[PDB]
Amino acid sequence: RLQYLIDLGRVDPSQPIDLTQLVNGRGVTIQPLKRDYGVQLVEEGADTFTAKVNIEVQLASELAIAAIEKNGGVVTTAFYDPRSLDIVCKPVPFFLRGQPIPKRMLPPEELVPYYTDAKNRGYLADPAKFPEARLELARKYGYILPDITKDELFKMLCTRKDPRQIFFGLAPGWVVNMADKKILKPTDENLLKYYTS
Amino acid sequence: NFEKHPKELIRGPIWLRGWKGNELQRCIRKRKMVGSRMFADDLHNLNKRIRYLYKHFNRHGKFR
Amino acid sequence: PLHKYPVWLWKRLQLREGICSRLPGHYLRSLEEERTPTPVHYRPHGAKFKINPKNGQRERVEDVPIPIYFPPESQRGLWGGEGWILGQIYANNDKLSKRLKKVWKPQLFEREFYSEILDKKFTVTVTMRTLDLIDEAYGLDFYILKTPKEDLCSKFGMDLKRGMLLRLARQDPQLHPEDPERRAAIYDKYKEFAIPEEEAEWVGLTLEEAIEKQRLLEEKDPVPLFKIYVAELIQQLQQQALS
Amino acid sequence: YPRFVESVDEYQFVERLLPATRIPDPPKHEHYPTPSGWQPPRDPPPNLPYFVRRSRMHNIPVYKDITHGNRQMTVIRKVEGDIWALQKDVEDFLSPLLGKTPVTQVNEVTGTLRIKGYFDQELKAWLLEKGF
Amino acid sequence: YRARPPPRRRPGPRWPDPEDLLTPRWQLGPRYAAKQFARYGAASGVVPGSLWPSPEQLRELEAEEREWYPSLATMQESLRVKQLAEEQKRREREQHIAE
Amino acid sequence: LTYFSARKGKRKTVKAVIDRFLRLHCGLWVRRKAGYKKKLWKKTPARKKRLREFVFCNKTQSKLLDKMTTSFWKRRNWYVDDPYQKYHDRTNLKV
Amino acid sequence: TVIVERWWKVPLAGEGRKPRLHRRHRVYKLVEDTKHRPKENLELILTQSVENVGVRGDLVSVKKSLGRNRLLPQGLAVYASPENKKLFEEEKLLR
RNA sequence: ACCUCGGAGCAGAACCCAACCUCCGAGCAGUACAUGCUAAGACUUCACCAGUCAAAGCGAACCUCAAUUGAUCCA
RNA sequence: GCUAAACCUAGCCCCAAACCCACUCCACCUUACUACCAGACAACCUUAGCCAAACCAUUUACCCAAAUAAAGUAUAGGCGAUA
Ligand SMILES: [Mg+2]
Ligand SMILES: [Mg+2]
Ligand SMILES: [Mg+2]
Ligand SMILES: [Mg+2]
Repeated sequence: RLQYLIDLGRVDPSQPIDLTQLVNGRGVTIQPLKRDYGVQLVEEGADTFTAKVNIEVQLASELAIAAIEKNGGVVTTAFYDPRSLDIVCKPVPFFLRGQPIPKRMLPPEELVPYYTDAKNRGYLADPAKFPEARLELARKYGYILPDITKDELFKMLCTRKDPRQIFFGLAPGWVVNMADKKILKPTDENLLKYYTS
Repeated sequence: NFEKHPKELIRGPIWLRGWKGNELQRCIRKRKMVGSRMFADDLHNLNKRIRYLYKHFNRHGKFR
Repeated sequence: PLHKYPVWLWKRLQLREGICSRLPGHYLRSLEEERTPTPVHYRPHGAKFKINPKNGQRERVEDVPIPIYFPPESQRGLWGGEGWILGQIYANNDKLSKRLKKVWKPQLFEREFYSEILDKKFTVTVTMRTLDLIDEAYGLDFYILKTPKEDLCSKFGMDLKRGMLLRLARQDPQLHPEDPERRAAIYDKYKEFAIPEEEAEWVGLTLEEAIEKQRLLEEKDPVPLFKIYVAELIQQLQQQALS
Repeated sequence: YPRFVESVDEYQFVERLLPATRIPDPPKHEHYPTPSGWQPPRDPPPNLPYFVRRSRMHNIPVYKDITHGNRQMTVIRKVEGDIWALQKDVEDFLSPLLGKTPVTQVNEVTGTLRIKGYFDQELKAWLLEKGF
Repeated sequence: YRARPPPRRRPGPRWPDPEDLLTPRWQLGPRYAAKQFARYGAASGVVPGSLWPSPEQLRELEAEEREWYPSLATMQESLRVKQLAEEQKRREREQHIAE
Repeated sequence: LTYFSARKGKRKTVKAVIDRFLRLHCGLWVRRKAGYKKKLWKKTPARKKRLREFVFCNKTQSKLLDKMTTSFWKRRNWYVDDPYQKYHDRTNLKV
Repeated sequence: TVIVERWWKVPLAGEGRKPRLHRRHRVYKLVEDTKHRPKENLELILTQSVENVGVRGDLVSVKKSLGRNRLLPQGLAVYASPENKKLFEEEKLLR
């Protein structure tokens, strides 16, 4: 399906792929009120896959990870709250409310080992160990490991969001307005230190 | 450009605006929405109606 | 047909339109406060959110006050923040048993209470909770002036409130004959509870006697048309003499 | 009250977040068939008594249906022109597979075919190699 | 006949009469102000600074989040203690069965 | 069963069937056989394992349970580490 | 002042709305009568010296019965309030 | 007087078959402790509930009687 | 051919919007609609039950403050009906 998407051209691989971009391409509908904490990558379709994308996800299977790394893409897991996920998949109504962008929470009492593990491409895991996991995946699935440091778009491919941030451009505490389009910061030290915390 | 939905066009009761329902649904919606503004006898017979209709729709008929 | 307004609005609509409409804003605010009472007959949950022992997740909890019944003798004599409890219970605390009508009546006591501000000792039916809370308040008058109207729930208590506030706002020598030093010491002790004279007058009154006082104040013989005509004619004649 | 300083430069990300409302015509891939079995329609179209249009998503209007839990059918939705030439063609194409002529049903009002049995893959491959 | 003019929404915000009982309270509430601001831009006349929470709500939210939502260090050390206790249980039971 | 409620005017599920059974999106239902935790001492190993093993429900009581519970329990769900993802779908079924 | 708790659970309601009630919630259960609870003596400061208790400026914990009965009405002792214990300690330092 | 289960005749020959019809019984017992785990395919007390037989494999050696009994919740 | 027959108005129902009432000539709480004399007399209390549960005994929706949705989910319950 992801290959189908990028072939239809509704999702652009030129930019980092995110869950909001998936939802805006209608690749997957979501039901946050039905407590779906995100999206999973499926083994199906590992063959005939040449995406090269910088896909962001919540759950990933090792086979999908290996296929996308062979093609040269990037995998990143990122846990979201229920309300954080609903504001992600439908950001516009929140902006129609006008409240400041809330900061994400950390994973709950059970998902921290996963999102800190490097084999699962945890956004908490160290970058120093990602080369190791890539190496083991290549050594297992029998495919050369193409280093991505050379290509011009390594910047885009390694663009990532820090914890407690929703979007790559915006951060918590920020406020957005469409009518008379503008963006606002509090510039109050207490709110700043909080939203940074 | 989808500035208005045709359901706010119809002029009528406040609990009947872009909504359809049978006797039970209509009476419960009435008493829930505009029930405090109801007269005494009207609210009384409305509650009696919904009570009768509760037990009718739930106990009586075929298909059970 | 239907009403313009719901039924539960009619009381405050009367409050806004009528003789009571002329009342001062602070009394109307005291009426329209809707302040929560202090719970005596149930231990409230310490927090708004709680983790139940069944499943390991959050659950919101909200305390629920008990519908206490307050007879007239409770208003006549200060009981406290308690009263007769009406309800039902199961026999031998078993759900699988018959429900029965239970009533709980607190243990009252006829006791003396003196206040140096009023300079008189009263005899009142009170409770152990009343005694304990006045003790932790460190003084009777302190308790009366510190207590939330709803926690006091006594017409006698609110009348005492009214009298004490009136006296503190008035600074009268009526209390202490030939004891100005004691008068000043006591007023200095109780200075912070002081409020304006009109406020102390209006406080401690239900709407009926409030509108009655307002009626007694507004009541007067109407000025004679003869008199006002004489006045306006004198004005006109002054104007004509000027011109 | 907060000082509340203003900015506008970071709105590019906002209108990136904003979604679209029309299906973007896909890019021109240097090599076909595109992966995932996608193949755009041939141009110019074939001069025929009929023609078959694509859907909103630039796919073929072949679909399936299951009715009563056992009736097991395909459908062609939006054929333009002479449906009868097309039903004759599909009959001649599918008769050897079953040994029997299909039992198709034509609604020339909406221009739909409704056929017994699942044959969607073969139908779409046939329509592609004709270039509809 | 001339057709009646097409129905159009009330242009500009809709600020109800606050001293009017039948008007609901959620308009008078601040959230309706935020909605009107984000909808009709700055023309609402609403102060932008009021959107953010006052220091009262700031302290309340800080306290509740500190109490319920722990930190990464606390989380990781808790997991470490749990796994250590599990290792201890496994080791003691298996050596008991072994002896 | 409770075809219209007084507060919303909707159907209502009995939590009994929910606690007893499980529906798969195929339309099937499963159940734990009765008496698998009772009088095991007299029951022979074959009998007690037959009682432990799960089993399906025929079409009449399947449709009955369907009418009893609502659609929220018939919807597709994607659980994690739920071994029944292999069974929520059907494979190679004719007639 | 007896304390009770509802045998049945109350359905949660919003902060801006009151909760829905029912006789199933009117039914109650006793938990504690707060009269059988043990008594804790209260602290008081004696002005006049009495037998076995204390002297002027002396603070001590005594019984509620005694205090409410004889000490306070007679005007002998007073409560240990931050306004008067101040001057008690001041005169103690003076002595 | 009976209310459940089993065997025999009525029901003679694949199956089923009733009566306040005719007869006899049961509400256990005995021996092991692999009376362990899993599994193809089938029977079925005329529904469901229940009740039955069992190839194979792992792991091991080198059950008899005829009924001999009881659902859910709950503890 | 009689008894009879026919009619179309009075008016009414549901909504919407809108808040609403009072001779101020005499009389009217004693036996009401009665011109006129010493009494000390004042309210503040759970609704229950039928019925359903195929009997019944715990229980059984009946508003009280934004329409929809979350959701008939979490929950409760002779863990049953049902809420
Ligand atoms: Mg169909
Ligand atoms: Mg059978
Ligand atoms: Mg064998
Ligand atoms: Mg009863």
